[PDB]
Amino acid sequence: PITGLVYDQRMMLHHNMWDSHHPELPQRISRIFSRHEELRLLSRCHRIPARLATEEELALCHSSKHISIIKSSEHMKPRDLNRLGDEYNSIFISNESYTCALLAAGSCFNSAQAILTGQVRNAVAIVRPPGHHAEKDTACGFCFFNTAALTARYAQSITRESLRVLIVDWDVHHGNGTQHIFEEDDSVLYISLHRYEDGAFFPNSEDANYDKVGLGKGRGYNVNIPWNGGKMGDPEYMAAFHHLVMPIAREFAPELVLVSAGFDAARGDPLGGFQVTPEGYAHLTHQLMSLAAGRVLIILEGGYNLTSISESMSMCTSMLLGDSPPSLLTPLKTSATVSINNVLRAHAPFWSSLR
Ligand SMILES: O=C(/C=C/C#Cc1cccc(NS(=O)(=O)c2ccccc2)c1)NO
Ligand SMILES: [K+]
Ligand SMILES: [K+]
Ligand SMILES: [Zn+2]
Repeated sequence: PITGLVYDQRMMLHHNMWDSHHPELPQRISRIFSRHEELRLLSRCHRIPARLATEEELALCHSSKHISIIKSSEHMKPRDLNRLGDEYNSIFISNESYTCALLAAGSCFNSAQAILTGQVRNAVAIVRPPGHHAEKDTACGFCFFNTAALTARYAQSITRESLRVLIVDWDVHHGNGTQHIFEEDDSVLYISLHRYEDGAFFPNSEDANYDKVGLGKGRGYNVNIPWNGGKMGDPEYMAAFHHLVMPIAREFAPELVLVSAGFDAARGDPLGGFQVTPEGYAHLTHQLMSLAAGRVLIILEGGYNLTSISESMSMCTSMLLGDSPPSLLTPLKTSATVSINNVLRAHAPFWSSLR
């Protein structure tokens, strides 16, 4: 039918009390929402309500210890908040943090439900804190709970356990948590494009490399597309979709598509250093829309240039609403060609469409 949108101002309450210029800013989501309104995209959408995730829903991917620890931060005074934050890789916590993480997850569940119950065809979730770095047992890189991973499981819980869910993660950073959660799982195809730099780029693990293809029955169902050697843009991203993402995805025949949609590969992003354009993101989205009968949920992850993320995510919602793709390239950077050839060599034994 239509396009769903979920957004809740309360998720702005998560904040960094010791550094109010930390790039994971509250107004990330409010700038995005504002922009959807200015471009008249908001009123074309069906407003999906936000909700808290339950602790039972969190246990779909996370350990009870981790849930309890993060939940306990709710009552901590600043000294202990800071102490708990420092126990993870790149985490700040405020008393509202846990609530905001629950809201982000819950928001996505409701959206996935609207899709799967046929209330909407596709949807956007303007949410924070992000999630794809979060592991089963720990918080990481601004992420408390793995929103995307939880949503895949939630979708499976209201349809069937083996429901084919594709997760495309085009945030500039590798989704270590998402990869790990489904690494042995053939029901969830994880595809991530990320800056790698041989382990120099956050989160600095060889897990992000192209030769990590999955374990056990999940072998082949984890696809890393690692970038090395500086700036990449629309041509590199269109190529990777063309040669890898779409052919593998079609072959997987997903019943639902989740996008971990960080916009930190955007032109202008201070952490990403890439130059994917709003138009670029629109085309990526428009391609994914051809999958799973159009059942596509776009979930905000990273992205720290307020204008860039506002422009890029708006363009994605434009495509979900069915607007025509904007016009678009250039020869690939040589290392991007190597990256793609590497992935192709690594996944050709698992996907006939690559042969
Ligand atoms: O988007 C993401 C996460 C991005 C990140 C990061 C990171 C990790 C370690 C060090 C720094 N240094 S900093 O300048 O970006 C900085 C960061 C935060 C506060 C102050 C300075 C950044 N995942 O999808
Ligand atoms: K990624
Ligand atoms: K997998
Ligand atoms: Zn990121």
